[PDB]
Amino acid sequence: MCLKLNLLDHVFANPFMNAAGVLCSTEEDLRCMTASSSGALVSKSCTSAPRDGNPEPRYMAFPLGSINSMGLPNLGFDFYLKYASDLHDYSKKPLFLSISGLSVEENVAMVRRLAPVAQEKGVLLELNLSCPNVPGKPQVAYDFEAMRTYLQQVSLAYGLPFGVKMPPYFDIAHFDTAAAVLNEFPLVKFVTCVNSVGNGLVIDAESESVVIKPKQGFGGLGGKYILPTALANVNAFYRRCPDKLVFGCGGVYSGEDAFLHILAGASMVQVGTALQEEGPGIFTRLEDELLEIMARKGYRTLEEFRGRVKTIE
Amino acid sequence: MCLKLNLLDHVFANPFMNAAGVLCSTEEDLRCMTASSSGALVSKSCTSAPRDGNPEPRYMAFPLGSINSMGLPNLGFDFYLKYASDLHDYSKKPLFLSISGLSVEENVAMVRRLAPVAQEKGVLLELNLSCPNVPGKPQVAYDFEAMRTYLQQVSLAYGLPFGVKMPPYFDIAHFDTAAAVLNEFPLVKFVTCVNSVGNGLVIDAESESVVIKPKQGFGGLGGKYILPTALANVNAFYRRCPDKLVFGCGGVYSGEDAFLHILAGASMVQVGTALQEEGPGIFTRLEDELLEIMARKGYRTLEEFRGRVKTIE
Ligand SMILES: Cc1cc2nc3c(=O)[nH]c(=O)nc-3n(C[C@H](O)[C@H](O)[C@H](O)COP(=O)(O)O)c2cc1C
Ligand SMILES: Cc1cc2nc3c(=O)[nH]c(=O)nc-3n(C[C@H](O)[C@H](O)[C@H](O)COP(=O)(O)O)c2cc1C
Ligand SMILES: O=C(O)c1[nH]c(=O)[nH]c(=O)c1CCc1cccc(Cl)c1
Ligand SMILES: O=C(O)c1[nH]c(=O)[nH]c(=O)c1CCc1cccc(Cl)c1
Repeated sequence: MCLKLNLLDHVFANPFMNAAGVLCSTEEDLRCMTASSSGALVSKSCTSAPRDGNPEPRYMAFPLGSINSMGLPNLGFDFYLKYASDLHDYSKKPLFLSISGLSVEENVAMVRRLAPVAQEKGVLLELNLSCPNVPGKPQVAYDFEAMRTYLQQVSLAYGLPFGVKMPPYFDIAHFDTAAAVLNEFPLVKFVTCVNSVGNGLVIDAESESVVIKPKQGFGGLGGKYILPTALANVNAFYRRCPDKLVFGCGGVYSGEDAFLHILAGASMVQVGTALQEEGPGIFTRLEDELLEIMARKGYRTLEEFRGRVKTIE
Repeated sequence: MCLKLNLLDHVFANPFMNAAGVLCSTEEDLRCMTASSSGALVSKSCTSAPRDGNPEPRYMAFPLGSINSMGLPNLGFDFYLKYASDLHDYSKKPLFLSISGLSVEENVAMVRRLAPVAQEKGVLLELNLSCPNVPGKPQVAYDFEAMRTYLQQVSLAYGLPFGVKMPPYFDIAHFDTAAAVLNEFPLVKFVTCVNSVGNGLVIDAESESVVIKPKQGFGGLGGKYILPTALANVNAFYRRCPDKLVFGCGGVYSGEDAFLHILAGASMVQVGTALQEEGPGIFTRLEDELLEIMARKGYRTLEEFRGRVKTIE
């Protein structure tokens, strides 16, 4: 019994990977994720130029999850591209590269350069549709016309199958509109649901203070807080995008959590907060625990139950 | 050292009250809330006509919170207006009446008839804007033009101070726009943040099934899941609406949780899920717990620390 699967013309030993931004910023990080038992890895969302990010403290974790306002610190696109083209050992597992330019033109410039490497080496693109706040306009994935422009421009520039990292939605009309946008683009072959739940606020009762420095303490939430939100977004897009894969992210700490994401529709399962907190050991645990639940249920494959969450009649 | 507040021309023994929908649908429920140690109570959001609501199961609770798609079951406006006009004992505590018409005209019809009772008896209106409008459009408060129309029409029809119940927002642009809309309406004297986090999905691993019947298992989340989201919305509206009160709702299980809401800016503090699960005894516990945190810190009144959350550097 093994968890190997095939997606996007690649073979995966198991459905687990890191979530973008966690354990994936530096060469050291990417080597550590490669050496882990994860089925794949994704690089830190990048910009054309390197970024320092926001002042520290910018990430904190707690028993129920995490809050962050990192500010997109990254080593820049040239580094990640080099890692993809020269350094990654593809014999060990697939690599996804996350891009998050601050305008459409920046995304286009990056993807034009990634394309040949994607062709030659098989690196996969995850386009992050979330960015630092600009006063006066919403995040791109929350502005449907902007989203359509980004996907039109990236599709043209890139020309090859890619995926999109989505923020959570909370309204059924929004799910319908967003999915319809995504389904206009045949090159969008996977959708990753979800990014952090935006602009939460954690306060420490003893100090009477917020816990992160940027944005007056406001930052995205991950971990246990967000599992039902994540499951709902996975399932909503799984139902609406039958010609795409859905990758689940949010609130995975256990094989059971992964099992729920898969039941909701997830093909790959990404781990953020829990990986940040436990380290890359977590992947062997998650695999063991998912296999144990499959065995207790009599499931031999992921396909037997992916998307098969039951509704009440 | 005391929990007393004086706001909206009423006196409150303490800041605690039920959240709309919990322990407030029937005369029995309102009598129970009145007999409790809470500082106030709110009646179940109503429509002009009585509603049975959605099929059961439609609420479920778990260690980290709750999910619901109740479908607005209620006894109809005339019953809650009779309770306000004829049955409530205002010498025990203040009463809020929540309305949640399914169109602007239904809201207008109710408020026109509420107004004389509000003027004579002092019942306070909470208008629910985290509510459906046209199916396939977002809920009212996620549609800023609709929201503006509702507030214009209700301000004209009612002509007295009222408050609004808001869904959570997740994007700074939304906080900015929503607050700006609210600030167009001088009669909006309080803003209650937040309603449930919309369209989550809880799945039970053993049965491989969603846990509520309506909407294929999708429903609004309350409880421990949503505290940091609640705190963020309280503080965001507190900062942006300096001429209004903010009432906090979401994730209150303890005096400490309430202290965080108040630090964020809350005047009143509403209790949903935890009240549903524990019952009205919770209010003595929350009062004792909040008084003990105040004693330890040397605070004598709520105003000493309301809105006084600290930011970093
Ligand atoms: C420290 C930190 C940095 C992150 N950076 C990014 C990023 O660069 N790109 C991205 O798509 N998401 C990023 N995220 C979001 C995560 O990929 C993931 O969507 C989110 O944390 C929810 O998953 P979780 O509940 O497992 O943490 C970041 C998350 C954290 C905690
Ligand atoms: C069973 C149930 C019914 C509710 N009905 C309403 C309602 O009629 N009107 C409304 O404004 N909010 C309603 N809500 C939302 C709550 O008032 C509250 O905003 C939400 O549950 C978050 O608070 P909590 O974390 O304390 O549960 C309901 C919540 C629950 C759990
Ligand atoms: O680097 C980040 O702060 C980050 N954190 C996340 O949880 N998700 C992300 O996608 C990112 C990068 C993009 C981004 C999104 C929103 C705010 C900021 Cl400061 C940065
Ligand atoms: O009665 C409800 O489902 C409900 N539940 C909540 O958590 N908050 C609410 O504001 C309400 C009432 C509004 C509402 C929400 C969803 C469907 C319908 Cl028909 C009406």
